[PDB]
Amino acid sequence: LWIRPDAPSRCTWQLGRPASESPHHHTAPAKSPKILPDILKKIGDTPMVRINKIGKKFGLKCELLAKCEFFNAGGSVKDRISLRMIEDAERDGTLKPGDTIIEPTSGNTGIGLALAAAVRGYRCIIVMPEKMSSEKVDVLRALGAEIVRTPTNARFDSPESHVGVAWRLKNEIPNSHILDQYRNASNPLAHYDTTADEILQQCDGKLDMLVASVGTGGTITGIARKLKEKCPGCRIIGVDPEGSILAEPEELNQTEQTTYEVEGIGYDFIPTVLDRTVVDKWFKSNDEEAFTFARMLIAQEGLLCGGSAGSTVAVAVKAAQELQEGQRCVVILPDSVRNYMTKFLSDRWMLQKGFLKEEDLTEKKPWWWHLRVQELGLSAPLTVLPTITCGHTIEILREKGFDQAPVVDEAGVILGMVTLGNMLSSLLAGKVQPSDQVGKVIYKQFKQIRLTDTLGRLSHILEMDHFALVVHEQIQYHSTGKSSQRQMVFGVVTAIDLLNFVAAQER
Amino acid sequence: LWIRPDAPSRCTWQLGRPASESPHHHTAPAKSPKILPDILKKIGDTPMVRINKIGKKFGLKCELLAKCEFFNAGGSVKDRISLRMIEDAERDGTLKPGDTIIEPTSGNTGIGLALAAAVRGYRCIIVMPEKMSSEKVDVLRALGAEIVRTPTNARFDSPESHVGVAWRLKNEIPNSHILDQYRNASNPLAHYDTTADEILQQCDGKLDMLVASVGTGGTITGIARKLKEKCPGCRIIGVDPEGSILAEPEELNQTEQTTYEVEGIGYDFIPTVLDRTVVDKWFKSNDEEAFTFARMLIAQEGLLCGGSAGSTVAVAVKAAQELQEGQRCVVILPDSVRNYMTKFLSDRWMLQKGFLKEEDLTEKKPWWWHLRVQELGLSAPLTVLPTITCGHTIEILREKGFDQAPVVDEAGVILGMVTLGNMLSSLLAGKVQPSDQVGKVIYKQFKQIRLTDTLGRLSHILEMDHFALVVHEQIQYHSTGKSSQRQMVFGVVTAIDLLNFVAAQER
Amino acid sequence: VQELGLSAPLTVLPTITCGHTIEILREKGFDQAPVVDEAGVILGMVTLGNMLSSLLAGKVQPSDQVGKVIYKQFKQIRLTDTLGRLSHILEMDHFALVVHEQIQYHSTGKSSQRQMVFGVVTAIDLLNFVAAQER
Ligand code: HEM
Ligand code: HEM
Repeated sequence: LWIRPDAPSRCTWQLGRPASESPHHHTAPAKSPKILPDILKKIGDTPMVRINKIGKKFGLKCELLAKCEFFNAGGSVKDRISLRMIEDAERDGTLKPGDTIIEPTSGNTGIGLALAAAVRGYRCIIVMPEKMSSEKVDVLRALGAEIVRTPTNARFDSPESHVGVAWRLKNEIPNSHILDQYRNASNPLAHYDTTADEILQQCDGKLDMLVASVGTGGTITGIARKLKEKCPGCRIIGVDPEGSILAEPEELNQTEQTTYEVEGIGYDFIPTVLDRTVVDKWFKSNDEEAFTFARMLIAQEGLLCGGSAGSTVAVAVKAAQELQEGQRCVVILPDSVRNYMTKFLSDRWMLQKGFLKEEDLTEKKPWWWHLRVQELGLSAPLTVLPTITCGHTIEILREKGFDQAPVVDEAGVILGMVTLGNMLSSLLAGKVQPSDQVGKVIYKQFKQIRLTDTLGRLSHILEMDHFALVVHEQIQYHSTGKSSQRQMVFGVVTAIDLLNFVAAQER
Repeated sequence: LWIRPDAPSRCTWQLGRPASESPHHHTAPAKSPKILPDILKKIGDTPMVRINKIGKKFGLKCELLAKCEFFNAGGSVKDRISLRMIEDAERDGTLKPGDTIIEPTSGNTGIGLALAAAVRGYRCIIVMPEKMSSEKVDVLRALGAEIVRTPTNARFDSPESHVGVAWRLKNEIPNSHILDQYRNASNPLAHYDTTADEILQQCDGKLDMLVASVGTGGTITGIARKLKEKCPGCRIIGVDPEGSILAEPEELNQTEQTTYEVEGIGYDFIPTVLDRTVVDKWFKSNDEEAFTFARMLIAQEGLLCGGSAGSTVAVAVKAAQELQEGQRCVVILPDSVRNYMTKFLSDRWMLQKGFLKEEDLTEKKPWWWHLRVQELGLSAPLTVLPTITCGHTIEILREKGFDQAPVVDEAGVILGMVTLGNMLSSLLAGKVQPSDQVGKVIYKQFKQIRLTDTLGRLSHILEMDHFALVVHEQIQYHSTGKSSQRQMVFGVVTAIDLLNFVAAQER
Repeated sequence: VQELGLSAPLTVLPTITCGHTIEILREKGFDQAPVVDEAGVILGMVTLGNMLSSLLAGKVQPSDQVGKVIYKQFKQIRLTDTLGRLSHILEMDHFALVVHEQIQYHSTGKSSQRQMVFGVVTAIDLLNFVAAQER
């Protein structure tokens, strides 16, 4: 009954066969009109950007180009196959309006299918593994699609693998269809018809090597078939995270870990679509290099690309050592950074997973990084109760030369801070009467810091708040059964003060 | 010393003067090369996408078009002005390579300038209000630009306002510059040269209205001036959140709530560049309608646009009531959803801020939404210790006629679950010998639910973790001084079971 | 019976003193909790009002173990059971305990069994639920 995604390929295609033999309905690239009826037409025509600093930093003689595929409507390279599959299913008459579309996907195809369904009125149900980032979950909830999850490490053929769950859902809900991104020939055909033509028509029909990451296999197979038909000189390479078994020869695969952090690439089975015969070499990519290269891309070229692009460029910097001056290398950057905001893009998560060690984070920072906050000339002699009137603060502050003072209640609980200039400006604008209490103008937000913490911690705090209050806390005991506690402000500090201290010490 | 951003516009332009009199250097649009030398060339030529459902939902007779400006390199409509400002500063010789740029901005221009500096090699410092989302902070930190925050409720001319802290930092650090997105003539000129010529050329100049939220004021000034010079018949409509003083006549600004949730529009001072003589009408727009319309856009059209897009469509659905069939309207959607992933896109945050009300949420849900999970046929007759061997489980589950069983240690702490078919697949794959323990193949993650919760809570849980275990707690006491607690897995519920129950009840 | 408002958040050992139950039930808002041994065997029920009445009568002392006041006998029911079966059970005994049964295997040769209590129900609760549904 159930048809597996691991079935051997049944296509009769082989290199050199004339295009007339195709039983598939090829579509020539469509000319996007001046105004396009639906957002779905903004798929394709993506730009190719030459990398400038990664090439030199790692001894690349050749010109290195990146096919930025993450500027599509849904922000992924999985927006071509979704649209193409929907188009083919509608043209073949299988899909009627109002039907239910179930798709087992690693998120990226899910967003594309949900977008297409929302535009065209279909109901969409998405099944994706557990490890997918929560940003995809949020975007799918917003797009109105219904989500179902499956365990991280369930084997592909198990009753509760994402493919299996999708199958049983399709066999349970009435009038539903699984487009089956793994087996549907429209998947590789989408790239073979649109992506390959654009790649060859931008670089103008010549290129030495192509580097690509392999998930469902359409990305690489669809491009490679057209390239070998039209430009055989290209060396097709594939990337695959350490843990998945796509790569050949089997020796490359020998490792035990099965769960890897990079999302969207690598599988525990060989997809039906993937045509490994048109792949001339393979490399295995770990996670540390993938995330480091993603961060390096973001920070040195402005390409807001995800981790899979990091793996792609990390493999490219190795494979492309073979090339020489005048040669051209291409990388496919699948998806946008949007889906990884809480992941590697965040330093906290990187340290938590250990992909970046503390020495790597600290060794490059300026000289003053390890100085304690104690080294600053912090001082705040006076504090004002929140009930004091505006004019009282104006006179009391300008009489003593100060222009800002912490606000603390009699109990010692800090409420915020007040700046003389702000009160003066408000009075000039009439937003507060001189008799009005400071509670109306006090800044109610700030961050609390301690003496022992380094200036690096202070700088990482000031990126979130303006006023950092150096404070202290004292526990006051009575009998070991009756106790009390109190705290107090030392002196305000801001980016201005820290920068002035750095300038003074360094000069 | 300090030049205020509210200084009156010294420009001599008035509607009708020939452009040849302009003292500014105009740059005509041109076709970028087939491969972009660097990412920044992928700015402009963004698509105009027709709006289908939102227009009819409120009975708008006219055809409604949108200018999706969130496909720029930085994902915003503030990558045009950043590039233009950098280009003009370089052309006039003010900025030398290696100089430091400091810019007070509402994030979006911050991201654009940080990207430009990262690509072209400048040290960049961004000053932004404290209230802006941490998504922009993360994207900036990844790009390497330093960040400084300011209190949200500080008056524009106070010492610690962003436009003030920027000035103080500029006076402090040597060889530093402020491009001043507020005063600089490049800001409006960018849109006047690129955006307007794109708009009036895409739709062939036959448009009747335009809507564009107002921040710095360039967005509307630069487009309205060119539209009136080319096609004065088109009305120009601004927008502004309640609590800002940009709208005229003054009576529209009469409201008392200062802070507002929408990010990046509306200011407590009139920007020098904001040419209010070319704004034919004004509206206000609170936060509730802004976010509601943003969510409606995402769900019903697929335009992954941010809050300001909602604040603009909420006004366009009012103003466009005056048009009739045949006429055309244009809206300007500033930024992408990428900046608000944890904000309005999150239902929890919307409910917390009160923009969503439980009635509007539940009234859309199906009938079974409010039923208790207690109504399901949940059950869990057996369980196993983690030490049991794989073969023992394989035989015992088939003996008892089940397929999955909770795994709980003797102390009652639940470890996870395990399923028959997954063990069979593991045995076939050799990952476990029959003598091996189930600790290898257990699904080590799940979410805990209680009998009282409604099926809506269960459906929200199932979007994150596959297995929802219906646990129960009994606290066992001995003398009111010694206490003990334990829990057990009454039943296991998954999306499949929920759908089965729904179908059975419905049929 | 799975559709009733059954519940039983906490329970006590029979060895707990009468005063301890007296204080705990009012402390946490309950009036009757199951009495269960350390191994999980259900002995019976105890009620706050009955403890108070017996203390007033002088038949027990606050230091006395609740084992004296427990309602040592009852009948047992399961979720699948219909309300009709619950009514038939209540015709013979006051307390009907909704309980659970589980088997915790170790090697498919070695096995152990344990049980716990869902909640309590009486004619009062049954009639209250009937009225609440009828209205
Ligand atoms: C150019 C001449 C081609 C011929 C003669 C050919 C032949 C066929 C035929 C007859 C089938 C149907 C098999 C079935 O229904 O069981 C098929 C399916 C398929 N074709 Fe082609 N094809 C051609 C081009 C292509 C191209 C260009 C691609 C991709 C770039 C492609 C990928 C596929 C895939 C993935 C399937 C589905 C295999 C499966 O479902 O197991 N084919 N092909
Ligand atoms: C006939 C065409 C124009 C003329 C004669 C003209 C004239 C001028 C002059 C003389 C200045 C310098 C003012 C000063 O230094 O104080 C100026 C600045 C400026 N112009 Fe124009 N301009 C023209 C077109 C435009 C256009 C097309 C735009 C925008 C789309 C524009 C917006 C501005 C702005 C924002 C400033 C800066 C004002 C300030 O910073 O205070 N002008 N213009």
